[PDB]
Amino acid sequence: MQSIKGNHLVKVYDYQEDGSVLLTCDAEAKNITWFKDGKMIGFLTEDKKKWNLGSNAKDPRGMYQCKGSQNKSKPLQVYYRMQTPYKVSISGTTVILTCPQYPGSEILWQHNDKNIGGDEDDKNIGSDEDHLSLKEFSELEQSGYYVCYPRGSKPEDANFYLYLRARV
Amino acid sequence: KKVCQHFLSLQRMFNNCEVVLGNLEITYLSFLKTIQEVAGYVLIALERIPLENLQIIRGNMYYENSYALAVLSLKELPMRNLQEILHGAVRFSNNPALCNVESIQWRDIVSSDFLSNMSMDGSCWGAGEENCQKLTKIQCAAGDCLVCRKFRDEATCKDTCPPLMLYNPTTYQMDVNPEGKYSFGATCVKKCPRNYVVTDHGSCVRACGADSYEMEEDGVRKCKKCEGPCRKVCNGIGIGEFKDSLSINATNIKHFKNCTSISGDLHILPVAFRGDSFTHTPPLDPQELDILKTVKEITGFLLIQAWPENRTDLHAFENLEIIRGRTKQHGQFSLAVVSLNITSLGLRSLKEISDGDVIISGNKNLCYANTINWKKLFGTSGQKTKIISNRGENSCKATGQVCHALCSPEGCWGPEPRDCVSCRNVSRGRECVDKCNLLEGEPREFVENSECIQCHPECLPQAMNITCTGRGPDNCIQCAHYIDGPHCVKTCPAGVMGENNTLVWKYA
Amino acid sequence: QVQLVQSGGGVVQPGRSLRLSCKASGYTFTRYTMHWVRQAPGKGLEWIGYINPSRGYTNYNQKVKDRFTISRDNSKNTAFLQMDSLRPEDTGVYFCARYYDDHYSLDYWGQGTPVTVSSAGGGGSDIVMTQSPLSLPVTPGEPASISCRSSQNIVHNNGITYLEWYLQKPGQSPQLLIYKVSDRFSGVPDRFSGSGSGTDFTLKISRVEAEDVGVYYCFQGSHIPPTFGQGTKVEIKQVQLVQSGAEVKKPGASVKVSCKASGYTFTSYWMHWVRQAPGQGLEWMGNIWPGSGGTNYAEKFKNRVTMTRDTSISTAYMELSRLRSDDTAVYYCARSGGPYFFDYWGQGTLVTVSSAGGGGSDIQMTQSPSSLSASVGDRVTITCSASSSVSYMNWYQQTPGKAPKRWIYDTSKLASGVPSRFSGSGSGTDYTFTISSLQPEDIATYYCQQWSSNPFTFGQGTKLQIT
Repeated sequence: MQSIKGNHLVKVYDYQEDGSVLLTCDAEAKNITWFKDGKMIGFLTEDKKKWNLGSNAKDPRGMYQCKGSQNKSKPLQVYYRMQTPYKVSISGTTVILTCPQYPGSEILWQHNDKNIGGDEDDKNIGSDEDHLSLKEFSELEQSGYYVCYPRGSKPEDANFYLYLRARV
Repeated sequence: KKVCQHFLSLQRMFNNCEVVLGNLEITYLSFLKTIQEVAGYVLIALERIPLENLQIIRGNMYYENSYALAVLSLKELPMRNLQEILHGAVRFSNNPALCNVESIQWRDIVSSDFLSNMSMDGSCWGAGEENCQKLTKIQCAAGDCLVCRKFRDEATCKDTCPPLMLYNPTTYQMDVNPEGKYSFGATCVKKCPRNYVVTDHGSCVRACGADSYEMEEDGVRKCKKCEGPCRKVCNGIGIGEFKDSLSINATNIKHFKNCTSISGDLHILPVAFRGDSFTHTPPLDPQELDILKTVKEITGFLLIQAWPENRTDLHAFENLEIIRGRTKQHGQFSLAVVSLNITSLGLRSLKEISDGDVIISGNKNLCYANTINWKKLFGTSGQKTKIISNRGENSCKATGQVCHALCSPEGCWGPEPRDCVSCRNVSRGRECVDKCNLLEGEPREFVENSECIQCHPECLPQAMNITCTGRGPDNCIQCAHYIDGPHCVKTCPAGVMGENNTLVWKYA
Repeated sequence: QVQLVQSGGGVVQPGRSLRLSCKASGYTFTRYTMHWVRQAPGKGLEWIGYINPSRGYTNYNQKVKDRFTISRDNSKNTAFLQMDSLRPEDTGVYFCARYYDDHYSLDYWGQGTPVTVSSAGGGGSDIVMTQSPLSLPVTPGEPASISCRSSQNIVHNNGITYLEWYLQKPGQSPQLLIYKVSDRFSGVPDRFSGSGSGTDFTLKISRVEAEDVGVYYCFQGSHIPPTFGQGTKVEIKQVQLVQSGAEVKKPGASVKVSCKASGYTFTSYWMHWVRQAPGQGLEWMGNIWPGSGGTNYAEKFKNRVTMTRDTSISTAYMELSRLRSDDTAVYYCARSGGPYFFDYWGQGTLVTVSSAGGGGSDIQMTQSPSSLSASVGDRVTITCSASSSVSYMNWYQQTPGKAPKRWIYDTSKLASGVPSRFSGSGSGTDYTFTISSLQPEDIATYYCQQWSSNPFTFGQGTKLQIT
């Protein structure tokens, strides 16, 4: 989540005074080239380096990845609601996440670099196979980066993290 | 005075035995010393065994035959006291290591049993010349006798203790003895002590479970004769060792021999008579089904789903007396004689089917059954019979397989007059005759609560009026044999016991 | 000190079942995944499976997921691995290891429990009724003689020698031929006959025609588990129990093969239920006394088969759960007779089961060299090659007779206590383990391990020796 190791250079700037979604590129600044769902969406020649996705009211969504002088970074699944990607569903106040890669090994989840869905002492956080259930979703509390990975493997070794922001 | 009947067990369980009422089976260290009086045998099988006080051997048992003082293969065995072995012969044989014993005779130690007095390997008796034979003959036998011939209450020697019961000519009745004394071993005890139960002969035994039963008619347990078979709980099919048994199988029928109150549920099924293979059972021989005939409660569920066809009744269970259904097969069926070929339901004694409902179904040739009003039998109100598909009632009635009209309206569980629920006129036991022999008859009965009770055979019949009013020779109206005071009797008392065991002359 | 105690190992007959226990101490047992690893003699470490004690989540290697059962007791901080249908290939040392999710490594390994699969108790529990000739071809009109010898004397305490020689003509129900040692089945011609005592018995088929052609498979009877014989297939040199239909499933699925009963009072003859593994002999699976629903299930299938009764509809099911690759069989559902076990038999519902397999093939690790001898002080380099890119590599040191100990985690991080002379390096599918200065204490077997994907894959192990 907070870390960029594993080629997860694309991050969301959560220092916005206005409800605009800004994406950041953690590469050696020479020129930042942005892509959206594989297609290039911008090329920052010095000066600015953050990419504005617009107002968060517009539900910005897509797989965003950047590129400096090295090869393209891993994508950052942005999903605002105010390669197979993570599946997002909202039902009432319940938010359910679906693992894109569910080979049937034990799937674990982490929310802002914090394990979740493991303890059964949480009625509002249920994990069922490749699906994570988040009941009574708190927009300010349950939003952020989410990541799933299989036992024995590293969360940073995931193909991508999911940035979830939902008003329910 | 302690009592007894492996070396460690015997040396611990005879050590304090001041008297052994049984026998002295000392076989194969100095553990016994005060074995005072022995009413039985002494199986001396070994070199220094004192046995110093061992005074009397009664030979109430024998090793082989009158084998009272059996010896084999003990110079320091100074049986100096053993001065008169009573009711036995001395098999003082194989005395290879025995010293000073050949010098002493072995015959003054016995009386009138020298015929079986065999012995092979004035005069001192035992080891050390400090001991002697101390002849006293050439009622004491141990020398107010020290050891009695038969019974020595405290110090007197008696052949027989005061009886538990002493006749009362004052009551004109053979009464109890207020001085009643049960003969504990050879000592009379007012109370049969030692947690021993009074026995038939009066000699309390700590076990009379043979051909008898134990009862407590007073504060002391008494050993009473076994009425028919006496109670002997056996685990049935389902609870106990046969907990997995699936029928009164062959390998499991016998252990139910004499098994009175089958505590489980007898469940004779088709596999049993067919004889099972994946359970390893031999075929139940039809005769062996007789073994259960002593059953008098099946405090479970008796589902009798096939019985030998060559037999025309379920006679082998002709003694069930309560089928209290604490477990119920299929929860409702308590006596379930089903899909057999019994002619009569035949179960002559089922007098309390306690819990479950009773299904007598499929008995395609069981015809007398439907007449029985199964309301008096069943034991709680949630019972409901289901006597279905027996032989057609019209068919039975036309064919005359009807209850013997010598039987009341209640029905009758089989064609013979014995198997009839309630009687038209009175009943003479299991049967119910036309009329109890009120005047005409050999037994010459006396009717009782609609039952014939045979007169006391000790009373002659009389031909003008009824024989005898009530049971017991007191109540008989004719007494050809002698009659004792106001009661009849077999014979007048002469050898009776009185105030001091006086032979009551009574009358001529 | 974190302590893992393996218990329950030993020698059991092939096919028998074994349950192991691993007591975990020194830590919160619910906080770390407990995985099972077996080291077969001469073989490297094979990851068996794991169980998440907090979640109960279990995964098993495809080789034993249908024969191994991983269990745990949180109140006892102990894990159980139920090993059923024990096979000789499973003989070895079984070790329990803690998963420290933080290091993506098995950090603590228990001392391990040895398991040896062999005929220790074989022939005692069973009664190996081997049949003398095998596939003996017989020309018609000849006195062919097929004998069988019993690993014990089959003479039950009842004294009835309940042998039987049930003859199965091609594509047909097993049909009983000699009721006990020397009777004959009603309708079984007198052409066949038999004799025997003690441990050797045999049947002389004085005149043989086309009809007797088939295999004569000698049952046992006194032996508590009925035990049918290997099968000497002789070749050339009413009450009907209706079965259910042919079904094919996939591994671990469930089959309910039914047997309808007609012609005999269903609750009056135990519907004992044989099975016939193709290319093997018949073996009782478990009875059911249709009267009372009692089962007496057999040992080799004691925890996979459930055979229930439905007296009303005159049908008897036999729910075999969690089918394994070799359960493919024809489950003839016969009726356990009076004087002969397995009297009249059913059609039989063949149930061939063979799934794709799933995780049979996983990341493969190659360690080179397999054996290396070096002088004290020499620099030793060991290479580990993975068939697919792995995020982190783990190195484990195994001294002879001692448990594997994690030496490097995360492909470069040395475990607590590891001398700095040891070093791990690599990424993707190539990793290197380097000891800068060999010491006499370093003699052991070294293995590289991948955990990125289940099942965890270990290299063949490098044996390091001092010249």
